[PDB]
Amino acid sequence: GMTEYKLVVVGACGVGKSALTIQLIQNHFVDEYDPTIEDSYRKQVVIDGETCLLDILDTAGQEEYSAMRDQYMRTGEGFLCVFAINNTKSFEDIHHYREQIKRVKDSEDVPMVLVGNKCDLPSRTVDTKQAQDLARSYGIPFIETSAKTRQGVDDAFYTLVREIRKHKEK
Ligand SMILES: CC(=O)NCCOP(=O)(O)OP(=O)(O)OC[C@H]1O[C@@H](n2cnc3c(=O)[nH]c(N)nc32)[C@H](O)[C@@H]1O
Ligand SMILES: [Mg+2]
Repeated sequence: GMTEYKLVVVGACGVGKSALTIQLIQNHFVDEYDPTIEDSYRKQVVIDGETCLLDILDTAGQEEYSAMRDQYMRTGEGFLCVFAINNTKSFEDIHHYREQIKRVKDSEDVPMVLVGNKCDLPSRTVDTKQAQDLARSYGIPFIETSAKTRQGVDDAFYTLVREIRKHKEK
């Protein structure tokens, strides 16, 4: 089978986790996606000449059982840590997702990319420099995206795969 990358999109409710994923897979922007739905999507793509499969979990926070959260974190190879540039709280929540994933996987080296979504909106509470400082402290890539205009969407997901590849080669 071709190589599969198991990706997990995390972040506060409403940041655009679903919108980003759907834009990547289905190439359209969704105005309204039920905030309570958590499904996974698969798509064959070509990244740097490699034909591969992206298996993407679009999370929705709480689970029936917390064991289910622990399961997807352990199974996940890479994580998109998404906040919205007009939601300071979502940016502050990133600390908690970072910590929780490393905790579950019991690892200090977990492939992650920081994603500042909704960058199409003029309304902004989180400056690019603030997110850059955070990503610097984590030693991960930071990318601003818009699920609406598709700006940066492929870059976020593909960078995360490249991060996973760097991790694996060790
Ligand atoms: C609790 C939990 O975590 N459950 C998942 C539900 O939350 P999530 O999936 O993170 O959020 P969900 O993709 O639905 O999106 C929220 C709103 O923002 C709009 N939106 C998304 N991306 C963009 C965007 O890039 N720009 C703009 N302008 N608006 C956007 C979008 O339509 C929608 O109304
Ligand atoms: Mg959603």
